[PDB]
Amino acid sequence: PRAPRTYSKTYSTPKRPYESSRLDAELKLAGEFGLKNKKEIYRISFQLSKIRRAARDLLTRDEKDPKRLFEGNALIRRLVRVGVLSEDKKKLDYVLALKVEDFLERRLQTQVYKLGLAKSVHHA
Amino acid sequence: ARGPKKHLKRLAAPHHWLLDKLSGCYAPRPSAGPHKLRESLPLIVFLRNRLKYALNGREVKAILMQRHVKVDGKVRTDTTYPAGFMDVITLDATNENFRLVYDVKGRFAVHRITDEEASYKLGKVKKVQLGKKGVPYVVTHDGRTIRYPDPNIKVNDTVKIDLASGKITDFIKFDAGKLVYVTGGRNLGRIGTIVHKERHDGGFDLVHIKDSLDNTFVTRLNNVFVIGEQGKPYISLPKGKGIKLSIAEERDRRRAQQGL
Amino acid sequence: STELTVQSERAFQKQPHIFNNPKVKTSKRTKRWYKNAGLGFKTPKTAIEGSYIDKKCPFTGLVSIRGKILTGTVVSTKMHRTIVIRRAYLHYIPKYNRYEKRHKNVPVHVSPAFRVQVGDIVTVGQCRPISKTVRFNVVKVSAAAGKANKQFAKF
Amino acid sequence: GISRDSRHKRSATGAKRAQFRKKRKFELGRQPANTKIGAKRIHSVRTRGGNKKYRALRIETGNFSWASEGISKKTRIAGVVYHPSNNELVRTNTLTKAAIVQIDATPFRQWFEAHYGQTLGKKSKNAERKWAARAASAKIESSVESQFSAGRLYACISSRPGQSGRCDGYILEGEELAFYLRRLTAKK
RNA sequence: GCCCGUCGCUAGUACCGAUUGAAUGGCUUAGUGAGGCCUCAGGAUCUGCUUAGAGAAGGGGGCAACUCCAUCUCAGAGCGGAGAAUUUGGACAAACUUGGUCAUUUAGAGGAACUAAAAGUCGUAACAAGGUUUCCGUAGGUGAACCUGCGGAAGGAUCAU
RNA sequence: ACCCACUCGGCACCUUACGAGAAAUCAAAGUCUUUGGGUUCUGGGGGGAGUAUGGUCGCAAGGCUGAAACUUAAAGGAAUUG
RNA sequence: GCGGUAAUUCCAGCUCCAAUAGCGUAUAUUAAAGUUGUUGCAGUUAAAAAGCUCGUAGUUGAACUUUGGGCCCGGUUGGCCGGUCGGAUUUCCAACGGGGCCUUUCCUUCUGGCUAACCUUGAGUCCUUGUGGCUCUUGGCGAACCAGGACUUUUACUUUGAAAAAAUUAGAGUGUUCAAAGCAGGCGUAUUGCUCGAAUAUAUUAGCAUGGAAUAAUAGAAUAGGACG
RNA sequence: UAUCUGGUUGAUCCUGCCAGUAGUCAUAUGCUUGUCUCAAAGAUUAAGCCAUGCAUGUCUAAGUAUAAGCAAUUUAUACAGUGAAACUGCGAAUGGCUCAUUAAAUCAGUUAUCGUUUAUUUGAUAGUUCCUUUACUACAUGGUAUAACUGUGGUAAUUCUAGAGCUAAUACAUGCUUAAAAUCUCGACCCUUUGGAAGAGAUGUAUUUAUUAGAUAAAAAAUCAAUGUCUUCGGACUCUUUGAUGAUUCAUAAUAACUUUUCGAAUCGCAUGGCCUUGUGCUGGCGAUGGUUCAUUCAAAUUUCUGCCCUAUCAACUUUCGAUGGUAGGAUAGUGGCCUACCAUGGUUUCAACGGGUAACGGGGAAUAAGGGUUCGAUUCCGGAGAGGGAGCCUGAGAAACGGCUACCA
RNA sequence: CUCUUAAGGUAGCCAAAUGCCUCGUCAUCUAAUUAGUGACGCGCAUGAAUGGAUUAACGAGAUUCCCACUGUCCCUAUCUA
Ligand SMILES: [Mg+2]
Ligand SMILES: [Mg+2]
Ligand SMILES: [Mg+2]
Ligand SMILES: [Mg+2]
Ligand SMILES: [Mg+2]
Ligand SMILES: [Mg+2]
Ligand SMILES: [Mg+2]
Ligand SMILES: [Mg+2]
Ligand SMILES: [Mg+2]
Ligand SMILES: [Mg+2]
Ligand SMILES: [Mg+2]
Ligand SMILES: [Mg+2]
Ligand SMILES: [Mg+2]
Ligand SMILES: [Mg+2]
Ligand SMILES: [Mg+2]
Ligand SMILES: [Mg+2]
Ligand SMILES: [Mg+2]
Ligand SMILES: [Mg+2]
Ligand SMILES: [Mg+2]
Ligand SMILES: [Mg+2]
Ligand SMILES: [Mg+2]
Ligand SMILES: [Mg+2]
Ligand SMILES: [Mg+2]
Ligand SMILES: [Mg+2]
Ligand SMILES: [Mg+2]
Ligand SMILES: [Mg+2]
Ligand SMILES: [Mg+2]
Ligand SMILES: [Mg+2]
Ligand SMILES: [Mg+2]
Ligand SMILES: [Mg+2]
Ligand SMILES: [Mg+2]
Ligand SMILES: [Mg+2]
Ligand SMILES: [Mg+2]
Ligand SMILES: [Mg+2]
Ligand SMILES: [Mg+2]
Ligand SMILES: [Mg+2]
Ligand SMILES: [Mg+2]
Ligand SMILES: [Mg+2]
Ligand SMILES: [Mg+2]
Ligand SMILES: [Mg+2]
Ligand SMILES: [Mg+2]
Ligand SMILES: [Mg+2]
Ligand SMILES: [Mg+2]
Ligand SMILES: [Mg+2]
Ligand SMILES: [Mg+2]
Ligand SMILES: [Mg+2]
Ligand SMILES: [Mg+2]
Ligand SMILES: [Mg+2]
Ligand SMILES: [Mg+2]
Ligand SMILES: [Mg+2]
Ligand SMILES: [Mg+2]
Ligand SMILES: [Mg+2]
Ligand SMILES: [Mg+2]
Ligand SMILES: [Mg+2]
Ligand SMILES: [Mg+2]
Ligand SMILES: [Mg+2]
Ligand SMILES: [Mg+2]
Ligand SMILES: [Mg+2]
Ligand SMILES: [Mg+2]
Ligand SMILES: [Mg+2]
Ligand SMILES: [Mg+2]
Repeated sequence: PRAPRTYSKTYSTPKRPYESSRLDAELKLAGEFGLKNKKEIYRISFQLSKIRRAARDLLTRDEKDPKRLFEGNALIRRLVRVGVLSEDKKKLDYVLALKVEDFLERRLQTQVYKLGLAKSVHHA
Repeated sequence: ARGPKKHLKRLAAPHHWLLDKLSGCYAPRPSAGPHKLRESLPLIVFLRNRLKYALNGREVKAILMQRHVKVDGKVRTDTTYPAGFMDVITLDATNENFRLVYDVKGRFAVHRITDEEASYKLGKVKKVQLGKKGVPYVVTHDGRTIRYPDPNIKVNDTVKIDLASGKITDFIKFDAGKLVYVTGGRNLGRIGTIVHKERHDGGFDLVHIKDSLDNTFVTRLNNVFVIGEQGKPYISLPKGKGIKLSIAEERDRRRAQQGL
Repeated sequence: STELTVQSERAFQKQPHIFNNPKVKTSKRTKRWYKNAGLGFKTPKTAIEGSYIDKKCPFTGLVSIRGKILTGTVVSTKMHRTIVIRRAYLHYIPKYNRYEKRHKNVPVHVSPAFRVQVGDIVTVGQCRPISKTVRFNVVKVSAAAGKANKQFAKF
Repeated sequence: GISRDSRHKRSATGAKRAQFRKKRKFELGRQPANTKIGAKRIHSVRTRGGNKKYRALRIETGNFSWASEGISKKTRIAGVVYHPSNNELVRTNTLTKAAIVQIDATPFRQWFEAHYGQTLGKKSKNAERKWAARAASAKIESSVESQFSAGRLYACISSRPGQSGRCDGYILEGEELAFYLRRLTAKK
């Protein structure tokens, strides 16, 4: 008799488990941005896939629809506020086109390295 | 279930109390009272969650037993006394007067009123009959039964009451074009000057509304509370005057205030 | 039903509390009582004219009509002062996005004010529990005879 | 004990219905008063909500009202002579509602002969005015007057004695008295 | 080359089956029937109201006559209440005995399938016109595949006088 | 009676393939991922097995309705080369 | 499918891969499965059309009954302009919708209450050479619904809306140090308060309320026992 | 977030299943295990069985204190502080747990009570109680009979209790009371008319029965039986009052009676003051517990419409010993075949009744991500059911209660 | 394969009222069964109108078990004519 403490999972897992091309491109990200898991890449692709999903569902509506405008601008403005979405391409047909490295780019892992201060993604 | 239930669980409490999910297991169960369970606000919720005048519920019991808080004139020592629409919450200390009146989103508001306005209340007559000894009476939405009222006073009218003596001072009838507070439904807390009433003999008269922004909506006649004239209420309305801006409108307002 | 000699029971039939003083020589011979059911349902003249004594009548009796008003076609008139109607309706199966014919039979009291026969569409109104199964009362007939007068002999 | 539920009792389809929920107190029944005549004895029963019901058993006098005459008297109850529900109530002289009983008729005689001054069957100053301002309204009835000789009048029970502890009713008159008369003699 | 059946060994599963076989669960006849409740009775004792006496008190107010309200104390008598054990008749009705029914299981001599199964023994049924073209239905017969009668099909070994 | 032209409705055959099919082939087996005219019936890997059991029909023989446990990685179709 | 003496499958050493505070296995279920097929299967020969025909229940079922033309009112986007110190409305223009009219045209219906709109007009006119414009009472709009009487062929579908618990889901705001969460919090004179919140959506069958009148049913006037007054 | 791959062949294209693959608010188990936050957890099988401890008790200025209890200060020689025991009052019908039964049941949405009970909270609500109505009824307040306690006891044994002796109330059981006025019945008389009268009783609320009022669809008249107000004595009666609902025999009121007569304060706490004819007269402040009726609130019980998994190797089912309906009654808080009596022959079904199964509590929901679906929900909220199995019942507003009783079975 | 016949016992059926061995073996019924029944069958010596197998109904027919019932018994007693 307590309100159930809600939870959720932050990662997804690829279906084909041994796709060698996919494994290659994953290590590159882990090696570039200094990750330790494939889950650290799985998480971002999971977050990115839901973001696209809202965008997909919104585009099928009619332009300047109440829900589409309200929730669409929020999604655009949020991605902008953290620095993942470019200032010019700011109308959600590009958030559909967003890729993984854009999210990886904003981690305190990378800004700490990009702005000197570590001279190495792993020193970061 | 062999008997009346005497415990209210959280997540089962009415949502318009705005009680957090965790931090406990139960909500205050409103006592038997003038207002229904699911449309009241117990004194503990008001003195602790609304006003922040107490941290624990144990302090609410300490404040109340000292006659500090008074309801509609009388003292009301009950911890979970069910207080509801149109009531008056007075503090002798703090010199503060409140009246329970709804938000625009469907919640009771912290509405501060004058010292003298807090001396009278409104009440919707829910039924009028001929009582024993030939004495006709009216009964208001908060249990009050007033004997010997005006004959023209019919059901669904509203009534201004003395709160100091029990009697009625003035009434308002239920005609087209009268200020209405919507109490119930997803239009709870709107205020819109009656347009038209759908009759429907057998059940659930509809009542069309039109606020001061040329917007229209309908609610069941039971959820309509007449509160005066076009632009001329009979109680001080809360800020925003129940106009229900859109989500896009409210986002603009809250973000139109952006400079420190 | 009730057909011919209303006084056909062990107990004397009478309307409750509708007193007729014998000392006062009257011409109507029985002070009779009736009410208007409501909702614009005409209280038929046969209920006012006739001299039946049904206490479950919605026009002369001590029941009230409130709640659901339903219609349906008459499918059995074999019970005394009560019938059974078949209300039909199509029920929607979403998975197939189509419908199926379903039906329910409703047992309903019928005042001898009305003269019903199988086939007639009838309007019924919900009242208190009348019997073990009857929860509706016949209140208006929408058919007449289902083209019975147009089924005569040779021309 | 007795249960008034419909949870037993095959459905309209005739189907057998399984037992769900042991018997409750609020669906209860109780036993009949089977109230007989004479030597008053009433027992109060404590009913739901604390309200009492007064179960009569052996009542002897009730309050019976002459309908067309505008009065009521408390008379002895002679016996039961006709019951539409069950003949055994008559054989046992059992008092229930809608029973046809016989009553004292002497309190109804005393009132009439004083009110009209006409002495059913076969001097003061104001009393002469009263009796004269009256009848022309005392042509009571053929088959209601011809019961006073025997000293007993037919009256129907309108109270529920097992519930209230009263055995009240009204003298039989007119069409209704004709009905039970026809029954009373054709089977005698 | 492929390949069919009887027959023989090992293991497994399911079946039929004397035992009028066994077990669990749900209903239920008939008989027996606890207890509480209702009800007819009952009176261990324990008092009410009413009727009168004997011995005293208190006064509506008198010179003798006159006279009310409360309360205490014993011979004795008229018309109601409480209420124990007990007890009549009831409805409700657990449960016991003996049966029936439904559902779910279930042992068994022995009987007879199938599989594992590939192979072993006897044959050559089938696939080439498979050496008697094959197959279907039906009927009878034979260690075994199978044979034969009658009527079909070509999925034939013939789209053709 | 025969000949010629037409037109309905027959049993078929010839050539094409726009089209269809795994193919053999098919004016339906076509007008289906550009997937909807109406409607009936059956099938869902191979054995086990049309067996067991119950029901029902029958004089019989048998008919109709008709499982499972277990076993198994194939069985099968059309075509191609040998 | 490997193993019967050089084993890319076993037992190990070495090295290597995958996921990683986690990883295997068993059982179930979902996806893959258009191998249950409404969307969406297959049935000549691969598994599958009853030997044949009748036939009730069931499902299904030809076409046709106010179309076409005319006028008016006012809405929401989008243009060419910006009047103004990002956003604004007129006139010009399209474009797509809604309401109401007259064309032989029930709108259920009479009896008053009411009138919002003009066939009105009573004067003229702020003012661009005037039908651009509305305040404005004395003959003359019904439907815009009150309430009282008198009655009504039946339905399916679709529209909108009321009635509607919270947690859950989708989703807004908010930097729990992040995040899962939470419903907080954010500002100051941080020495005697200021203040934003605690949204929105789905809620689908049925029932209720309302707009629609295509599609698909139903009922009507044939022994006239018809229809209006 | 719309993907397939391995395995039939000498090769080939199919059909087709097997295998792989990923997820699981999905259980287990193996190996391994450092930090933060978060936190399910004897459901599955056995609603099988249970040692022991605990989980229901509760006091205000304000019902009852002679503890032979403590405390003494402090106005207190009836009491007065604090307070064991005990009485009284209230609560124990909530909560918590489990998912056994249960398939038109439960349950969900949607209805109904003009078909009922409702402690409580809140708001209203009570001048009537007596008696043939001057030698009068306790109202300055009527009755005992009990616990605790004191003492005498029984039993191996318990939240066992017996005999004897005391004493309380907001326990129990009784029983007074208050204005005015009107309307009704009787009627002593007097006098004859057109008649009208001194004063005797009745009349709180509740209960039971009967009668009646509670109009309204728009307007007028003659007459009968009664009998109302005002006479300018042929006569007129002019103004005459009406509540709610779609709807009632509704609310409410009136009449004649009825009742082992419901209620109408014999209660408590703080203050103690006005006002004279000085009676310790007569008055009087605040709020506590109560109390009948109505309302309100917390509820409850029934209840309309529609919607459940598999099953025909279940096709007819239902009335034995109610199945479907009618009349009357009984019983219930109330509707109703709920039960009884009488009468009738009905009620359901291929649009699947009835029966069987469920390793079935229903729902909010959960898992799986093109869509359409598939599968699951014992379990944090809602509803229901239960307390070893049945049945019965006491108390009470509320229980067919089980941390209540009684009986049978285990 | 071999001897040999007119032919060399087929379908059935069985320790059967037919089996010596025999109180056959297995199961069942019982505390215990030369009994009963169901099975098995190289059956001394079953077997087809010398008719074989099956069989509802019927039987003062032979046999076995069960229920009810009982002085048959334990274990005897008593009365009448
Ligand atoms: Mg509370
Ligand atoms: Mg009948
Ligand atoms: Mg046996
Ligand atoms: Mg009885
Ligand atoms: Mg087999
Ligand atoms: Mg084989
Ligand atoms: Mg060969
Ligand atoms: Mg061969
Ligand atoms: Mg051959
Ligand atoms: Mg070709
Ligand atoms: Mg070696
Ligand atoms: Mg080697
Ligand atoms: Mg090696
Ligand atoms: Mg994994
Ligand atoms: Mg579709
Ligand atoms: Mg397929
Ligand atoms: Mg073939
Ligand atoms: Mg085939
Ligand atoms: Mg064919
Ligand atoms: Mg057929
Ligand atoms: Mg058509
Ligand atoms: Mg909707
Ligand atoms: Mg292979
Ligand atoms: Mg190969
Ligand atoms: Mg080769
Ligand atoms: Mg698989
Ligand atoms: Mg659990
Ligand atoms: Mg368990
Ligand atoms: Mg087990
Ligand atoms: Mg205690
Ligand atoms: Mg003391
Ligand atoms: Mg509970
Ligand atoms: Mg006593
Ligand atoms: Mg009225
Ligand atoms: Mg004083
Ligand atoms: Mg059939
Ligand atoms: Mg009946
Ligand atoms: Mg019958
Ligand atoms: Mg079916
Ligand atoms: Mg279960
Ligand atoms: Mg389920
Ligand atoms: Mg599937
Ligand atoms: Mg559940
Ligand atoms: Mg379970
Ligand atoms: Mg219970
Ligand atoms: Mg247990
Ligand atoms: Mg119990
Ligand atoms: Mg317990
Ligand atoms: Mg309990
Ligand atoms: Mg032979
Ligand atoms: Mg043989
Ligand atoms: Mg033998
Ligand atoms: Mg023998
Ligand atoms: Mg023997
Ligand atoms: Mg033997
Ligand atoms: Mg034998
Ligand atoms: Mg031998
Ligand atoms: Mg022989
Ligand atoms: Mg025999
Ligand atoms: Mg014979
Ligand atoms: Mg024998």
